[PDB]
Amino acid sequence: LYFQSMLEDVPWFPRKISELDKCSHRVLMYGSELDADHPGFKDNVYRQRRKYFVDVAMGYKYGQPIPRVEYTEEETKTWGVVFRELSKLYPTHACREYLKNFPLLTKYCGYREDNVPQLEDVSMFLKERSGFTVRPVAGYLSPRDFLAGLAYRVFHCTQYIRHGSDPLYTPEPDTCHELLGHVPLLADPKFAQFSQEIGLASLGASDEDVQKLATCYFFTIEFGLCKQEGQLRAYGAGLLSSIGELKHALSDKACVKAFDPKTTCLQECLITTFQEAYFVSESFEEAKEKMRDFAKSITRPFSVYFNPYTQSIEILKDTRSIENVVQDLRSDLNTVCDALNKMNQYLGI
Ligand SMILES: [Fe+3]
Repeated sequence: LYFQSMLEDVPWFPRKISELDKCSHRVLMYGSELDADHPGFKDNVYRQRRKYFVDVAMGYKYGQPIPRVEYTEEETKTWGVVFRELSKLYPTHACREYLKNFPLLTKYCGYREDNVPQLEDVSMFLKERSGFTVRPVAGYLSPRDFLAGLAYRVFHCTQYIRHGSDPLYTPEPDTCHELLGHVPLLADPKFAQFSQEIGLASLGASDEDVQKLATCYFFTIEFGLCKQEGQLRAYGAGLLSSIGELKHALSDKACVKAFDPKTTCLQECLITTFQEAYFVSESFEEAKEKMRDFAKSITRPFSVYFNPYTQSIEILKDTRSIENVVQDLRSDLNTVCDALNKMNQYLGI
Protein backbone atom coordinates (compact mmCIF):
# COMPACT_ATOMS: atom_id res chain seq x y z
CA LEU A 1 0.00 0.00 0.00
CA TYR A 2 2.93 2.31 0.75
CA PHE A 3 4.53 1.53 -2.61
CA GLN A 4 1.20 1.92 -4.40
CA SER A 5 0.67 5.44 -3.06
CA MET A 6 4.26 6.38 -3.92
CA LEU A 7 3.80 5.86 -7.67
CA GLU A 8 0.37 7.53 -7.75
CA ASP A 9 1.96 10.91 -7.01
CA VAL A 10 4.39 10.71 -9.93
CA PRO A 11 3.83 10.61 -13.73
CA TRP A 12 3.56 7.16 -15.31
CA PHE A 13 6.69 5.52 -16.71
CA PRO A 14 7.23 2.09 -18.31
CA ARG A 15 8.60 -0.38 -15.76
CA LYS A 16 8.88 -3.21 -18.30
CA ILE A 17 10.40 -3.17 -21.78
CA SER A 18 7.05 -4.40 -23.11
CA GLU A 19 5.33 -1.34 -21.66
CA LEU A 20 7.60 0.89 -23.74
CA ASP A 21 5.22 0.30 -26.67
CA LYS A 22 2.80 2.75 -25.04
CA CYS A 23 5.46 5.46 -25.34
CA SER A 24 6.39 4.59 -28.92
CA HIS A 25 2.85 4.94 -30.25
CA ARG A 26 1.94 8.11 -28.36
CA VAL A 27 2.72 10.23 -31.41
CA LEU A 28 1.76 13.89 -30.98
CA MET A 29 2.48 14.75 -34.61
CA TYR A 30 2.74 12.13 -37.35
CA GLY A 31 5.35 12.41 -40.09
CA SER A 32 2.64 12.82 -42.72
CA GLU A 33 1.66 16.11 -41.08
CA LEU A 34 4.00 18.33 -43.10
CA ASP A 35 4.55 21.90 -41.95
CA ALA A 36 3.33 24.80 -44.09
CA ASP A 37 6.87 25.88 -45.00
CA HIS A 38 7.94 22.31 -45.77
CA PRO A 39 9.50 21.94 -49.26
CA GLY A 40 7.21 18.96 -49.91
CA PHE A 41 3.99 20.60 -48.73
CA LYS A 42 2.58 20.58 -52.27
CA ASP A 43 4.32 17.35 -53.29
CA ASN A 44 1.66 14.63 -53.45
CA VAL A 45 4.26 12.03 -54.43
CA TYR A 46 6.31 12.92 -51.35
CA ARG A 47 3.20 12.92 -49.14
CA GLN A 48 2.47 9.37 -50.30
CA ARG A 49 5.86 8.23 -49.02
CA ARG A 50 5.50 10.13 -45.74
CA LYS A 51 2.14 8.42 -45.17
CA TYR A 52 3.73 5.08 -46.05
CA PHE A 53 6.46 5.39 -43.41
CA VAL A 54 3.85 6.35 -40.83
CA ASP A 55 1.81 3.21 -41.47
CA VAL A 56 4.94 1.05 -41.35
CA ALA A 57 5.99 2.57 -38.03
CA MET A 58 2.49 2.27 -36.56
CA GLY A 59 2.52 -1.43 -37.42
CA TYR A 60 5.65 -2.06 -35.36
CA LYS A 61 5.28 -4.10 -32.17
CA TYR A 62 7.75 -5.24 -29.50
CA GLY A 63 9.45 -8.52 -30.36
CA GLN A 64 8.79 -8.14 -34.07
CA PRO A 65 11.78 -7.36 -36.33
CA ILE A 66 11.93 -4.00 -38.12
CA PRO A 67 10.57 -4.49 -41.67
CA ARG A 68 12.88 -3.86 -44.63
CA VAL A 69 12.17 -0.66 -46.56
CA GLU A 70 12.60 -0.39 -50.33
CA TYR A 71 13.78 3.19 -50.82
CA THR A 72 13.13 4.77 -54.22
CA GLU A 73 15.84 6.06 -56.56
CA GLU A 74 15.14 9.68 -55.62
CA GLU A 75 15.40 8.87 -51.92
CA THR A 76 18.69 7.02 -52.40
CA LYS A 77 20.07 9.89 -54.47
CA THR A 78 19.08 12.32 -51.72
CA TRP A 79 20.84 10.07 -49.20
CA GLY A 80 23.90 9.94 -51.44
CA VAL A 81 24.29 13.71 -51.54
CA VAL A 82 24.11 13.93 -47.75
CA PHE A 83 26.48 10.97 -47.38
CA ARG A 84 29.21 12.52 -49.55
CA GLU A 85 29.14 16.14 -48.37
CA LEU A 86 29.35 15.01 -44.74
CA SER A 87 32.11 12.44 -45.34
CA LYS A 88 34.34 15.30 -46.50
CA LEU A 89 34.16 16.88 -43.04
CA TYR A 90 34.06 13.85 -40.73
CA PRO A 91 37.79 13.08 -40.56
CA THR A 92 38.42 16.68 -39.46
CA HIS A 93 35.25 17.48 -37.51
CA ALA A 94 33.87 14.23 -36.08
CA CYS A 95 35.16 12.80 -32.80
CA ARG A 96 37.34 9.70 -32.45
CA GLU A 97 34.32 7.59 -31.48
CA TYR A 98 32.58 8.53 -34.73
CA LEU A 99 35.56 7.72 -36.94
CA LYS A 100 35.98 4.39 -35.15
CA ASN A 101 32.43 3.13 -35.68
CA PHE A 102 31.63 4.68 -39.06
CA PRO A 103 33.81 2.26 -41.07
CA LEU A 104 32.21 -0.57 -39.09
CA LEU A 105 28.80 0.73 -40.15
CA THR A 106 29.98 0.70 -43.77
CA LYS A 107 30.98 -2.95 -43.38
CA TYR A 108 28.08 -4.41 -41.39
CA CYS A 109 25.20 -2.00 -42.00
CA GLY A 110 25.99 -0.98 -45.57
CA TYR A 111 26.66 2.73 -45.10
CA ARG A 112 27.10 3.70 -48.75
CA GLU A 113 26.03 6.54 -51.03
CA ASP A 114 24.14 4.10 -53.26
CA ASN A 115 22.32 2.32 -50.43
CA VAL A 116 20.18 3.49 -47.52
CA PRO A 117 20.86 1.41 -44.36
CA GLN A 118 18.01 -0.58 -42.81
CA LEU A 119 17.07 -0.14 -39.14
CA GLU A 120 17.02 -3.90 -38.48
CA ASP A 121 20.70 -4.11 -39.44
CA VAL A 122 21.53 -1.07 -37.32
CA SER A 123 19.60 -2.40 -34.31
CA MET A 124 21.45 -5.73 -34.29
CA PHE A 125 24.69 -3.81 -34.78
CA LEU A 126 24.10 -1.50 -31.82
CA LYS A 127 22.75 -4.25 -29.56
CA GLU A 128 25.82 -6.40 -30.15
CA ARG A 129 28.18 -3.47 -29.55
CA SER A 130 26.58 -1.20 -26.94
CA GLY A 131 23.24 -2.82 -26.13
CA PHE A 132 21.33 -0.01 -27.81
CA THR A 133 18.41 -0.76 -30.14
CA VAL A 134 16.39 1.33 -32.57
CA ARG A 135 12.64 1.55 -33.11
CA PRO A 136 10.73 3.06 -36.02
CA VAL A 137 8.61 6.00 -34.87
CA ALA A 138 5.59 7.40 -36.73
CA GLY A 139 6.36 10.99 -35.74
CA TYR A 140 7.10 13.27 -32.81
CA LEU A 141 6.87 11.91 -29.27
CA SER A 142 6.72 13.96 -26.08
CA PRO A 143 10.11 14.54 -24.43
CA ARG A 144 8.93 12.28 -21.60
CA ASP A 145 8.17 9.39 -23.96
CA PHE A 146 11.32 9.77 -26.04
CA LEU A 147 13.58 9.95 -22.98
CA ALA A 148 11.76 6.96 -21.49
CA GLY A 149 13.09 5.03 -24.48
CA LEU A 150 16.66 6.00 -23.66
CA ALA A 151 16.22 4.50 -20.18
CA TYR A 152 15.99 1.13 -21.93
CA ARG A 153 18.73 2.13 -24.39
CA VAL A 154 16.08 2.34 -27.10
CA PHE A 155 16.38 5.14 -29.65
CA HIS A 156 13.25 5.94 -31.66
CA CYS A 157 14.21 6.58 -35.28
CA THR A 158 12.41 7.95 -38.33
CA GLN A 159 12.57 6.08 -41.64
CA TYR A 160 11.54 8.76 -44.13
CA ILE A 161 13.97 10.69 -46.31
CA ARG A 162 14.03 14.50 -46.47
CA HIS A 163 12.60 16.20 -49.56
CA GLY A 164 14.88 15.78 -52.56
CA SER A 165 14.65 19.44 -53.56
CA ASP A 166 17.39 20.35 -51.08
CA PRO A 167 19.35 17.41 -49.58
CA LEU A 168 21.60 19.76 -47.59
CA TYR A 169 18.65 21.02 -45.54
CA THR A 170 15.98 19.51 -43.29
CA PRO A 171 13.53 21.08 -40.80
CA GLU A 172 12.86 17.66 -39.27
CA PRO A 173 14.91 14.63 -38.14
CA ASP A 174 14.77 12.33 -41.18
CA THR A 175 16.47 8.92 -41.32
CA CYS A 176 19.59 10.51 -42.82
CA HIS A 177 19.94 12.48 -39.59
CA GLU A 178 19.44 9.38 -37.45
CA LEU A 179 21.84 7.10 -39.31
CA LEU A 180 24.62 9.63 -39.91
CA GLY A 181 24.18 11.59 -36.69
CA HIS A 182 23.03 9.40 -33.82
CA VAL A 183 23.89 5.81 -34.79
CA PRO A 184 27.70 6.05 -35.02
CA LEU A 185 27.83 7.32 -31.42
CA LEU A 186 25.20 4.91 -30.10
CA ALA A 187 27.67 2.14 -30.94
CA ASP A 188 30.01 3.57 -28.30
CA PRO A 189 29.46 2.05 -24.82
CA LYS A 190 30.46 5.14 -22.82
CA PHE A 191 28.10 7.26 -24.91
CA ALA A 192 25.30 4.71 -24.59
CA GLN A 193 25.60 4.83 -20.79
CA PHE A 194 25.54 8.62 -20.97
CA SER A 195 22.39 8.61 -23.12
CA GLN A 196 20.72 6.11 -20.78
CA GLU A 197 21.50 8.37 -17.81
CA ILE A 198 19.25 11.13 -19.15
CA GLY A 199 16.50 8.59 -19.71
CA LEU A 200 16.67 7.09 -16.23
CA ALA A 201 16.60 10.56 -14.69
CA SER A 202 13.31 11.36 -16.45
CA LEU A 203 11.39 8.31 -15.20
CA GLY A 204 8.72 9.56 -12.80
CA ALA A 205 10.08 13.10 -12.93
CA SER A 206 8.03 16.28 -13.26
CA ASP A 207 7.40 17.95 -16.61
CA GLU A 208 9.66 20.83 -15.57
CA ASP A 209 12.57 18.48 -14.86
CA VAL A 210 11.88 16.48 -18.03
CA GLN A 211 12.07 19.70 -20.04
CA LYS A 212 15.44 20.37 -18.40
CA LEU A 213 16.76 16.93 -19.33
CA ALA A 214 15.46 17.48 -22.86
CA THR A 215 17.48 20.70 -22.96
CA CYS A 216 20.57 18.88 -21.70
CA TYR A 217 19.86 16.28 -24.38
CA PHE A 218 19.73 19.10 -26.92
CA PHE A 219 23.07 20.74 -26.12
CA THR A 220 24.88 17.40 -25.85
CA ILE A 221 23.42 14.49 -27.82
CA GLU A 222 22.04 16.83 -30.48
CA PHE A 223 24.42 19.81 -30.40
CA GLY A 224 27.50 18.92 -28.37
CA LEU A 225 31.26 19.28 -28.64
CA CYS A 226 34.01 17.15 -27.09
CA LYS A 227 37.60 18.20 -26.43
CA GLN A 228 39.96 15.45 -27.57
CA GLU A 229 43.71 16.03 -27.23
CA GLY A 230 43.34 19.81 -27.45
CA GLN A 231 41.56 19.62 -30.79
CA LEU A 232 37.85 20.43 -30.84
CA ARG A 233 35.50 17.77 -32.21
CA ALA A 234 31.73 17.61 -32.67
CA TYR A 235 29.73 14.65 -31.37
CA GLY A 236 26.25 16.18 -31.46
CA ALA A 237 23.97 14.52 -34.01
CA GLY A 238 22.55 17.85 -35.15
CA LEU A 239 26.07 19.03 -35.92
CA LEU A 240 27.06 15.79 -37.66
CA SER A 241 24.01 16.19 -39.91
CA SER A 242 24.15 19.87 -40.88
CA ILE A 243 27.28 20.46 -42.97
CA GLY A 244 27.07 24.21 -42.36
CA GLU A 245 26.68 24.22 -38.58
CA LEU A 246 29.32 21.50 -38.30
CA LYS A 247 32.09 23.73 -39.65
CA HIS A 248 30.67 26.65 -37.68
CA ALA A 249 30.81 24.92 -34.30
CA LEU A 250 34.51 24.28 -34.89
CA SER A 251 35.16 27.75 -36.30
CA ASP A 252 36.38 30.91 -34.57
CA LYS A 253 33.16 32.91 -34.82
CA ALA A 254 31.26 30.61 -32.46
CA CYS A 255 30.75 30.99 -28.72
CA VAL A 256 32.07 27.87 -26.99
CA LYS A 257 31.31 27.04 -23.35
CA ALA A 258 31.50 24.04 -21.01
CA PHE A 259 28.64 21.64 -20.32
CA ASP A 260 27.08 22.61 -16.98
CA PRO A 261 23.77 20.71 -16.47
CA LYS A 262 22.20 23.27 -14.12
CA THR A 263 23.05 26.21 -16.38
CA THR A 264 22.74 24.45 -19.74
CA CYS A 265 19.19 23.27 -19.00
CA LEU A 266 18.17 26.94 -18.86
CA GLN A 267 19.66 27.73 -22.27
CA GLU A 268 17.22 28.36 -25.13
CA CYS A 269 16.99 25.61 -27.75
CA LEU A 270 16.98 27.30 -31.16
CA ILE A 271 15.32 25.22 -33.92
CA THR A 272 16.05 28.02 -36.37
CA THR A 273 19.86 27.65 -36.48
CA PHE A 274 22.39 28.60 -35.35
CA GLN A 275 22.79 28.19 -31.59
CA GLU A 276 23.98 30.95 -29.24
CA ALA A 277 26.60 28.73 -27.61
CA TYR A 278 28.09 25.24 -27.85
CA PHE A 279 28.89 23.22 -24.74
CA VAL A 280 31.97 21.03 -24.36
CA SER A 281 32.57 17.84 -22.39
CA GLU A 282 35.99 16.26 -21.85
CA SER A 283 34.60 12.76 -22.39
CA PHE A 284 31.47 10.60 -22.31
CA GLU A 285 32.55 9.35 -18.89
CA GLU A 286 32.53 12.92 -17.56
CA ALA A 287 29.29 13.55 -19.44
CA LYS A 288 27.83 10.47 -17.75
CA GLU A 289 29.15 11.85 -14.45
CA LYS A 290 27.43 15.17 -15.17
CA MET A 291 24.05 13.48 -15.60
CA ARG A 292 24.64 10.93 -12.84
CA ASP A 293 25.06 13.87 -10.48
CA PHE A 294 22.28 16.01 -11.95
CA ALA A 295 19.66 13.30 -11.39
CA LYS A 296 20.03 13.87 -7.65
CA SER A 297 18.56 17.35 -8.07
CA ILE A 298 15.41 16.02 -9.73
CA THR A 299 12.63 15.47 -7.19
CA ARG A 300 11.02 12.04 -6.91
CA PRO A 301 10.21 9.73 -3.94
CA PHE A 302 12.51 7.00 -5.25
CA SER A 303 15.59 6.16 -7.27
CA VAL A 304 15.71 3.87 -10.29
CA TYR A 305 17.99 0.95 -11.11
CA PHE A 306 18.00 -0.56 -14.60
CA ASN A 307 17.89 -4.36 -14.76
CA PRO A 308 19.59 -5.33 -18.05
CA TYR A 309 18.76 -9.03 -17.63
CA THR A 310 14.98 -8.52 -17.60
CA GLN A 311 15.02 -5.12 -19.34
CA SER A 312 12.96 -3.58 -16.55
CA ILE A 313 13.12 -0.76 -14.01
CA GLU A 314 13.86 -1.61 -10.38
CA ILE A 315 12.31 0.91 -8.00
CA LEU A 316 14.61 1.48 -5.02
CA LYS A 317 11.98 2.26 -2.38
CA ASP A 318 13.01 0.00 0.50
CA THR A 319 16.23 -1.15 2.16
CA ARG A 320 15.74 -4.63 0.70
CA SER A 321 16.19 -3.61 -2.93
CA ILE A 322 19.14 -1.41 -1.97
CA GLU A 323 20.85 -4.15 0.04
CA ASN A 324 20.25 -6.48 -2.90
CA VAL A 325 22.16 -4.11 -5.18
CA VAL A 326 25.06 -3.72 -2.74
CA GLN A 327 25.34 -7.50 -2.39
CA ASP A 328 25.66 -7.86 -6.16
CA LEU A 329 28.40 -5.22 -6.09
CA ARG A 330 30.20 -7.24 -3.41
CA SER A 331 30.07 -10.23 -5.75
CA ASP A 332 31.39 -8.20 -8.68
CA LEU A 333 34.19 -6.82 -6.50
CA ASN A 334 35.07 -10.43 -5.70
CA THR A 335 35.49 -11.13 -9.41
CA VAL A 336 37.73 -8.05 -9.60
CA CYS A 337 39.88 -9.54 -6.84
CA ASP A 338 40.03 -12.85 -8.71
CA ALA A 339 41.26 -11.09 -11.85
CA LEU A 340 43.80 -9.21 -9.75
CA ASN A 341 45.05 -12.47 -8.23
CA LYS A 342 45.24 -14.24 -11.59
CA MET A 343 47.27 -11.32 -12.92
CA ASN A 344 49.75 -11.74 -10.07
CA GLN A 345 49.81 -15.49 -10.66
CA TYR A 346 50.73 -15.26 -14.35
CA LEU A 347 52.24 -11.81 -14.98
CA GLY A 348 54.05 -11.83 -11.64
CA ILE A 349 52.62 -8.52 -10.43
FE1 LIG B 1 18.53 14.03 -33.33
